[PDB]
Amino acid sequence: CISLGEPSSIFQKIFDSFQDLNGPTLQIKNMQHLQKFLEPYTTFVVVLDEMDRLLHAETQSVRTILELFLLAKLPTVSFVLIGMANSGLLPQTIVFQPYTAEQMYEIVIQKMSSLPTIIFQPMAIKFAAKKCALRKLFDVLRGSIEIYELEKGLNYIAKVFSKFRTRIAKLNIQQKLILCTIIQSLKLNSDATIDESFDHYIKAITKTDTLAPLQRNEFLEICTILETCGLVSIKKTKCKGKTKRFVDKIDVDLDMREFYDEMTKISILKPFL
Amino acid sequence: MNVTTPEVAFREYQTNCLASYISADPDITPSNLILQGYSGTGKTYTLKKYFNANPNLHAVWLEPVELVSWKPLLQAIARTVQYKLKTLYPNIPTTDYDPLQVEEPFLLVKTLHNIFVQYESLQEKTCLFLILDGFDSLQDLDAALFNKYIKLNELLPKDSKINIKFIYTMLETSFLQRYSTHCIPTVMFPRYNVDEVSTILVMSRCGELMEDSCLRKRIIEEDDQFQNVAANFIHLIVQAFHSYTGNDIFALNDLIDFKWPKYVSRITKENIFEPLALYKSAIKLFLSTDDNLDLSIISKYLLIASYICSYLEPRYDASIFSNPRYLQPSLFAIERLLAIFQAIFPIMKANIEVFQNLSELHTLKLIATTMNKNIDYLSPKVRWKVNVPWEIIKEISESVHFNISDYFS
Amino acid sequence: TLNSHVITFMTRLSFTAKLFIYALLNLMKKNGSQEQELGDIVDEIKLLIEVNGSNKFVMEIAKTLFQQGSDNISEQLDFVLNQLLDAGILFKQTMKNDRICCVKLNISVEEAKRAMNED
Amino acid sequence: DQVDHIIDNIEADLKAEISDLLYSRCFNTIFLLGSDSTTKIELKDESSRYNVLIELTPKESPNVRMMLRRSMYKLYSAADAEENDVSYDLSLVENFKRLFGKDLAMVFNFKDVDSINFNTLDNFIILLKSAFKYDHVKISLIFNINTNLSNIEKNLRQSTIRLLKRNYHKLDVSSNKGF
Amino acid sequence: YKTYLLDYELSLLQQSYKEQFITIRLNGFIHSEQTAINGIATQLEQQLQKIHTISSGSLTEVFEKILLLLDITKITVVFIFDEIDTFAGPVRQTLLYNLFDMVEHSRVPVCIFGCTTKLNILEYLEKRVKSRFSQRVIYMPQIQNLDDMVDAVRNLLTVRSEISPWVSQWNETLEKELSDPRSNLNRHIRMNFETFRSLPTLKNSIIPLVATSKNFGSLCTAIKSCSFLDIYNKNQLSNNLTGRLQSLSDLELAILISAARVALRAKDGSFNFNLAYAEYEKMIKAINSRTIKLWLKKDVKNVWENLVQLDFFTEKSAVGLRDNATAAFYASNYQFQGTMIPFDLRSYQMQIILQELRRIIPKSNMYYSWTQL
Amino acid sequence: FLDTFEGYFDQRKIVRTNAKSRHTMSMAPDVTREEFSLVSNFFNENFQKRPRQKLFEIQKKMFPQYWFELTQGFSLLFYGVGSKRNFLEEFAIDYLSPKIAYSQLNSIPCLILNGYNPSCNYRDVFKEITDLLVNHVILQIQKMIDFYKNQPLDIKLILVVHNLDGPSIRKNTFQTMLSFLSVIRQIAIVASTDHIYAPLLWDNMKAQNYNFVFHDISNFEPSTVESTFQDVMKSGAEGAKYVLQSLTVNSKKMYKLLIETQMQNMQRTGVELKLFNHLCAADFIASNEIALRSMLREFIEHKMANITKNEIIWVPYTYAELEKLLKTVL
Ligand SMILES: Nc1ncnc2c1ncn2[C@@H]1O[C@H](COP(=O)(O)OP(=O)(O)OP(=O)(O)O)[C@@H](O)[C@H]1O
Ligand SMILES: [Mg+2]
Ligand SMILES: [Mg+2]
Repeated sequence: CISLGEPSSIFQKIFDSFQDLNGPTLQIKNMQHLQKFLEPYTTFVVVLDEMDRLLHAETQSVRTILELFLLAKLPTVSFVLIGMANSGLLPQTIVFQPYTAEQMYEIVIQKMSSLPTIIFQPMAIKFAAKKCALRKLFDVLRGSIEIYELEKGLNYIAKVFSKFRTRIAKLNIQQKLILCTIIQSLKLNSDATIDESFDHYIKAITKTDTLAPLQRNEFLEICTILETCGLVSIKKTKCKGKTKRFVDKIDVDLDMREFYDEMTKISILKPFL
Repeated sequence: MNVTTPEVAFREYQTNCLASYISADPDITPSNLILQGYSGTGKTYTLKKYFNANPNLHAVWLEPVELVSWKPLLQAIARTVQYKLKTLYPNIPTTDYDPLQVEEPFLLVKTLHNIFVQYESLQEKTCLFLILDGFDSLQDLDAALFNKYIKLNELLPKDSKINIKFIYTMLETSFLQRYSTHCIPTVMFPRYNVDEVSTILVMSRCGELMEDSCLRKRIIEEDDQFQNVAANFIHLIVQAFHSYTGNDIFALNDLIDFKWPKYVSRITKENIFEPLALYKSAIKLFLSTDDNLDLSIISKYLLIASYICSYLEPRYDASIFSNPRYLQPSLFAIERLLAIFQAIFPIMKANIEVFQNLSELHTLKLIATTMNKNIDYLSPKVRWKVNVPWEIIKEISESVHFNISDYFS
Repeated sequence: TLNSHVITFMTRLSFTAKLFIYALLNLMKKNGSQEQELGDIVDEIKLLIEVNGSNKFVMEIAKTLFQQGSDNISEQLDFVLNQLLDAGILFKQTMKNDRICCVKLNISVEEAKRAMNED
Repeated sequence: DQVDHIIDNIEADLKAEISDLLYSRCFNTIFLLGSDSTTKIELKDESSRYNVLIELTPKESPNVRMMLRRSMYKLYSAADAEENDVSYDLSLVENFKRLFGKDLAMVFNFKDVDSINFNTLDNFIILLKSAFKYDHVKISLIFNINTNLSNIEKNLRQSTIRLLKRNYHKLDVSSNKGF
Repeated sequence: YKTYLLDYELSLLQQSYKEQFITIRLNGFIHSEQTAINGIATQLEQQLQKIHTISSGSLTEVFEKILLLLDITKITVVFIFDEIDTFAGPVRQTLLYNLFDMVEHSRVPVCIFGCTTKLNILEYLEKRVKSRFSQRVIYMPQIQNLDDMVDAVRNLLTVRSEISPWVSQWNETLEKELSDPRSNLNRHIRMNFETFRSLPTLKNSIIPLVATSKNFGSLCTAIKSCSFLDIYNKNQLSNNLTGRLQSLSDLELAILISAARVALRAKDGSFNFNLAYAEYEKMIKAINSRTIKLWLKKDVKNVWENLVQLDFFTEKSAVGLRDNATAAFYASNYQFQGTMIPFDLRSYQMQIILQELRRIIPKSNMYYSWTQL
Repeated sequence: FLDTFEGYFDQRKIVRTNAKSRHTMSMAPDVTREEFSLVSNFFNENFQKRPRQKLFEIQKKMFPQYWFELTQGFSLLFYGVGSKRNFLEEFAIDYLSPKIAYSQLNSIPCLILNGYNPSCNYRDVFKEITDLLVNHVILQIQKMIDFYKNQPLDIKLILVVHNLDGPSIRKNTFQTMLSFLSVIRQIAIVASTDHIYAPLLWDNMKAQNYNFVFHDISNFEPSTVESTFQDVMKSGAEGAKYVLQSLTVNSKKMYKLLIETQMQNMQRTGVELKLFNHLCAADFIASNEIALRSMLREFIEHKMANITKNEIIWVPYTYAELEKLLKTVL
């Protein structure tokens, strides 16, 4: 369904996949043009993958699915419909249970049964099967082979889950001072912008008289480092006061437990936290 | 600067400013020239006489008010330029281009570039004035429309024998102040006073009033004598309608034609030499402006109940039937209207006849709602409100002998 | 690259452009709303002129800002308004009225007061 | 049989009364008080003058641009069916004598004036006022008012009321005009 | 003086190196997002044929041929971009990303000279667009002291060529009035320095002053007394809010005064035709009691509509003129609430308060006593 | 007062705040979709089936009277209490079509219009009229009014519009399209109104062109056809069970601790932000502290744990049906 151009033209693709190329090619518009073709005929089996994308992004949205369901419900014809969605004439719903630790371990030995020698350990596949609970398990086992072949077991399965507090230690001492003032302005003012956060950072470092201040033009350079790493989210919203205009607001997405533990180990900053 | 400056009445400074910018040499001619001025200021009169006395200047007239949208404006520029250049030099074989292919502002530069390349066989540089009489009078007007025309000469090649010249005639003032930082030589046009308005109408209407068919047929039933008669009627009209019209030329020209046949028939053999007796005989033509030139019983009572529900709170309705008129009316419900309508009706259930008169009340735009196009009467969220003034609703209640002024006292 | 040309830009403006910035900052210290209308800036400019009108040193600028040194020109009530809008310093909402139109500042408030004190 | 003869007689006297006031530098405004826009107006066939009856509906008139484009399509189609593609704007009215050789007499019939927007109708009258400098084009507007003459005056500008008042006449023809 | 300096540099190089570079000009207001692709290919086929197709096909095939061309010596492709702030949209900068890629990675010498008005043009670019830029922002200088404007005017009116016998006499008259600070030319320069401080703005009055002179005697007289300069300043301020009040009659002034008292005493300043007629009717009966013809309600409708067109009564909560052409089309299809309601119930706003009307009205008028409240 | 205008101003008094009730849908018993249809179809075919069938036989005698009005140009418009779908299909086909075809000597085609469906456009309805009779839609009907006037009076097409009060028919674009077709003496118009504001749609200009004839036939029909077009059952009791079934084993343990903690005192405000992290210290389920955002953004998408920081969270769901959810997840 996703490999099409329009959701309403799904009846024409079925005609091209069933009718021979030597015969005349007819045009199908909707249900009235597709039901008459399956009247003289032969079991037509179709596999509509990802039927959730057939909706028009409630009355006009559920139109292609409701039309295809009515085509495979009336008698006098022979048309079955088997769809695979993603999580008195109703279809039989079957919920696919996810693979667990014991289910993912059997598929590994079954898929690699054609290989003569198995270089994998029985204790390494058991860890990757429970930590991933099928596409995620394939990327873990494939990453362990590329890592082992680039440097030249039980520890091979643990290196794939660790190579793919850390974002704070990768920054400088100057970037940590501005970051400490960003979360401080969001606590006593809730919604704050980039212009209001720059004024709170300047007045906070003047009472301590440590480090030289920075201009407003270079203030966005430090916030860009936190956005690329994944610590400060800058969006575009509006205001709530009398001057409800479009302005750039600043926000965060880190935990307060890890923030009050990394900067306290240097024992050089206290009022800035 | 070799040009002839015409003599315009009460436009000595405006005529001298046009000769300092508009010239036959592009080296001493600006690329932009705005002629700001309100209605009745003489913007078109001072421009037609300036181009008629000088036949060496080639100007192209264009009316943006006749194109509505901005899309036909780009097509009318390339169509009038090619047509003007065709009759100007018929001994030059050029290629005719389709003016309908100009749908984008970028396409106008490519169309104008394909025409100026075949006109390089001339000797001296010939200007091309594109007068845009009424630029701000366009319908779909925006703040980014004027910015695309003031930079058209930059994209044009400098080594061209024909250079375009844009002339804008604005009307309002705030539209001109939005582009004051571009440094454009604007020629303002102030409104005339009580001494210049009457003098203009005299030198423009005396040639058609004394030779009319009505005045020539009155002297035979009952040229210096007819001039003072027509001049006295123009002066008497302006002095009697100076407050009703103000200083507009169109507002005073319509009142002259509306009272000219009524003033000629009131002239006899004695009122030709005595202007004192002529003014007293036609006193009904100067004291007023003479302006300009069956409802059902259920329909009359429905507008009365709708005026109460739209100008009174529904929380105190259980104490009367059981200045807010100076503001906008409020919206009510259908069931709230039928309750008051049934109480004020003289000695009736709500049948199809009541809903028939209510549906027709909305067709004549007598009652407003919440939706204009494609309205749903069965929707429970769409409310109804009145749409008639107080003076209209007063004469309706007086015909049915209903006291409508006591409900708001 | 790290320098800011916004500070030195307001210090080289004319007296009419510098008066509009000084009048906008004074209205923010009285109400504190960050949204002054266009009608309040005009009333605040005339209020600062009539402070010392009896002195001969202040009346020399009133004849130019309101009459341009001419007796025929009446007392006036657009060049410096649209200049700061295209420079990314001043903002103006889309309104057809010239009295209730709110005016907001795009640049910072700390760097704007330093240019007024340098004159 | 007698009712059908009366209905056919209503449109007979209505077509004669309208034509008597339509042909016997201003607009020929004719107010039809009490008309539901259900009468077929038939114009005469005078020599050396082509008459075109343009009917405008409130549904087919969403804006000003669509009002002039629809009026020019019926004019070029009626003139070509009697006896080269041109634009649908005011240029066709000016170049009407150079492309046909006969005079122009446009008769606009505004169907349902109470159901149309007054902000769009006001701009259409001013746009058609520039066709008076052609010395061969005459425009006659016909309005089918269904309410009162006082309600259609407050919704127009001062430049529209004074312009149409140069040659405006009343023609009340309701369903029970005088019983 | 942004485009003037760029045009002088292109003309200086064309007088010696006219076969080594081309001229590719671009605009931000005329060229849009889709029209900017066709504008580059159009200006390339006309410049290559002049030194010694590209713009053929659809829009996709045009952009494909441009990247295959830009990305004994070469030919410098000088790019002149005007109003670059319009192309620096915060949604996507496709043209700004491809233009900057033709400088670092590409071997063809491409000189891009952007011209914008925003002072903070570095923040308008994206993270990847600003990375390919050399951060070369040359700010244009302004007029600082007063001597900078005097030398600019002197250099614009001095004839350094022997083309007229009156050249030697004109240079002595211009130098005499400029060197003396008590002259009339130095007064107009100092007045424009503290009010406008713009050279093209002051040049709008010197051009008609010289063209209006009939002979050499009239040119030296107008340049010494500056009589024509005072007339030009009065015309520029004749159609504003002050000059429009003097062109009104007695009824047009009484309506604006009575309507100003209603919005002043109100809370939000809302008023209509019914509220303005009540104040005007109470003023006529109060003056005659201590003969002004009282006009009926059917005659003030023409005066009310005349003041709206003269920019005096603005609609309440009305946008007016839109910015771009996108918002102008959506506003025309939507019917506002002010068009359905009658004219006597339309909420309007005053463009001038009563405090400003008392200053632009002399004491000789009889309507001065009703402007204090 | 209850009746007349006095009853309107008396039943709309200013109710006090303390006098109002706070009863919601929590105390009401919850029902599913399978049991909702089994009981509805049983009560519509057995409860008062004899009085409904006896009343329908009485209105069946009015069949020749309804045909006598359509032959004179009077359009029919039925109304009353209940739906008239079974009364129109049984008369305009099993009586109107055989009588017309046997009085003007195949049967007469009848175009059934579904006015209850909101997807009833005005371009698809007119396409079937032209193909069976042989704004461009309004201009096409005006050309057929004067053309059919000279034609003899012979009914050729029957228009059986069902439900003249839906959202599609109440539009002004579709109303005028059907009134112009009702003026034709060769087309029969049979409509049926259900809303109480039916005469408010048509005015004086529309009533003369429609020529409708009212006929009250209150049969008290439950309306089973038009009831399947709206959301009658209308935060998801059965929908929340399918979400936890598709999740992993560790994902179900995170929601089990939140329900037991919230349903412990329904007067506990809920589970605080740091309170959920304390449950992980006694049961190894999550990883650390920064991994809380990975599971909080997924539960809020399925509408199961609303936030309400005064971080105290609270889902708008009572404990009447929440106790049964613990047995399924166990
Ligand atoms: N100074 C004048 N002397 C004589 N007649 C004048 C003068 N000024 C204007 N008129 C006359 O006024 C008439 C109407 O004015 P006109 O419409 O030309 O003015 P405008 O300011 O250009 O108009 P608009 O604002 O509508 O474009 C013209 O026909 C012209 O003859
Ligand atoms: Mg004009
Ligand atoms: Mg420039």
